[PDB]
Amino acid sequence: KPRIDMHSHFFPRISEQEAAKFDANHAPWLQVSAKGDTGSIMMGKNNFRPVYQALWDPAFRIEEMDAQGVDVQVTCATPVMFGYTWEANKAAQWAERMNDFALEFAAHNPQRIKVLAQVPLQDLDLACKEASRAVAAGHLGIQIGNHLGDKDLDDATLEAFLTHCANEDIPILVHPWDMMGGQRMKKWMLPWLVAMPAETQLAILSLILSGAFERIPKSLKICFGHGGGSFAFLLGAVDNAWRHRDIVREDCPRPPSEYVDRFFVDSAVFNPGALELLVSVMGEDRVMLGSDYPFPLGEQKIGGLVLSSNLGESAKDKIISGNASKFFNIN
Amino acid sequence: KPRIDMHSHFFPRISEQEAAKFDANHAPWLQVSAKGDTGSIMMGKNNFAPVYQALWDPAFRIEEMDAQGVDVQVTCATPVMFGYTWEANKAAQWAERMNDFALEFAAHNPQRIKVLAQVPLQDLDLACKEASRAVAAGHLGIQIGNHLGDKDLDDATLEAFLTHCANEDIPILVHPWDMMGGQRMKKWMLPWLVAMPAETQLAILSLILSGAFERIPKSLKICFGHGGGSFAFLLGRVDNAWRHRDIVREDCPRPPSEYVDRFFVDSAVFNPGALELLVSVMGEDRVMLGSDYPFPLGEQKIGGLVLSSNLGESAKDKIISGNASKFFNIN
Ligand SMILES: [Mg+2]
Ligand SMILES: [Zn+2]
Ligand SMILES: [Zn+2]
Repeated sequence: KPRIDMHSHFFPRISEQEAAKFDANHAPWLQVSAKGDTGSIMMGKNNFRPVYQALWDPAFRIEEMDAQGVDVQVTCATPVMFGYTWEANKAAQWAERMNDFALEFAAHNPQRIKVLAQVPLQDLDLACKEASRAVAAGHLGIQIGNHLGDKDLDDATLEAFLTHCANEDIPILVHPWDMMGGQRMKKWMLPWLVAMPAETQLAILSLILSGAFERIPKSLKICFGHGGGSFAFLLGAVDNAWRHRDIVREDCPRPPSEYVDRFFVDSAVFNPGALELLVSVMGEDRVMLGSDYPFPLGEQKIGGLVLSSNLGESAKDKIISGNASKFFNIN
Repeated sequence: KPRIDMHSHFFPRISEQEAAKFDANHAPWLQVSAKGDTGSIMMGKNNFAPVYQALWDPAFRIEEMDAQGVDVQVTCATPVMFGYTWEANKAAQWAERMNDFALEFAAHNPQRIKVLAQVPLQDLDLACKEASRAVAAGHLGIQIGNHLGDKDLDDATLEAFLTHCANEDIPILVHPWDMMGGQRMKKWMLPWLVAMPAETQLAILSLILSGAFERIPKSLKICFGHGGGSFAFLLGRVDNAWRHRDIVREDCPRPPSEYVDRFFVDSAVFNPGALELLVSVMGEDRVMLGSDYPFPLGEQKIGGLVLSSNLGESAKDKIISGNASKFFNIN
């Protein structure tokens, strides 16, 4: 009966000089403060984001998992580490380094800390090879971003990557990143509050409305971060549009709502009413507890929303433990 | 029991020659064949959008307004005719003609057909003037886009406009508009399924998080089309960000969910569970029935979702009739 948190991030102890070998301007590295409890992710000499010790220190993180009652945590790259815009070979070298750091991180306690790998998604062949290598080395799966430039998950290269993972039984976490919006939402974390949930919805609907689920084998295990964004709530509008407009029907032979049996979401929706709607749509078997630890906005009391919701008790057990154990093959 | 549909659209019987004298390539106009059961919207010479014989032709619309149960319908400009792109004075002239066209459309039966006006929002002074003129001419309020051609949608200019309307007791309908994802979302009406609900959420949160509601008189009567987009579902996440991040509180002194009393939304969410959540969040007094008639993706059975819901009887009557009666002053 382990409590499993399946959505968390880490960041490796990369030096500025090491990151500079890759890209002096866009390779992230970690600056740690003099007393070592806090620090910053950096890009070149630029500050990118304030972080604290649990992000990079596995001993310290374990102490916090104990205090939250978390038995097993699955953790993966912070998305700034993805490097999807880099030259493909350099990005492949980088993913392999990051993936080794991840394994070093988990080696502190591989029974309680599990890792997912990143891949150089901009090159299909290298991405597939790294997926297979990383999992063979001990990763439980892969986390990828939800798009590559103007390429959404319906794109043939991404669908091909997902098919490779399906065929090799490699679970996938899709994480929103590099949000759309452009110039008009700089303040008040609007990209996180508006663009992020729409990115995730868009990734899900791209697979659905392109007919990708008809082509990708049922063995694919794929989870979308952050509750599937606004997917669950806007699904009604999607089924209606499918029903009453031909161009929505063109590549998708069944009503969109039925494809919920082909994917998973985590539970980070920050409201009991929202979570009850999510589970209504997805089913209790397809929602997994995820917290976004250890980021500032990443659930204070992990599992707290799920326990306080009016969901049935067996649903609560599935979401907290059952579904993730099966999805990531955690014994 | 009355039945008021406050979300619908019309397009005037403009000719090719009239539109050309504004802009022969950018001023939309209506082409009806010979047998007047079909018709089509043109942008110049090219075809913009095929269209139903109810968008124009009020007599037909009344027949369809009797077919369901719609006693009164509020109708307003198709977004195509906004001209927010155009030069200010030419847009001022254009909104004038469109608004007069509107009254002439409602002239068929002013008791059952009410109109809202459009304004030249790219110029504050001209916008206020047309808002005032159009209302004194019989318009029940104003429809604006959440946006402005291809624009950044939060500033003091439009805050200025909202205050004018509140002090003149002119109701406002905010209507989602030209999408954000640029070169993405080319297929399956993804712009309407993803970007539009996100645009509406963005309009709402930009008001809230800018602290605009702290300086706009409480007399403001404002409503957001299509359920407020994904606002209701994602409000948990927005409250979480406000509570845990300094930059989200910079200009907004109360939690964001506190401001639901400063605005209204329509009920167009096409799903029972989504409607219940929307109602839980906004209150029975702040949701109004709207159908998006006569567009293909409008509600098939106008009011069907609300009526077949498990909401209170008082709730059903406010949503279906009471709230709009008060909002638009309709008897
Ligand atoms: Mg392309
Ligand atoms: Zn995350
Ligand atoms: Zn509309």
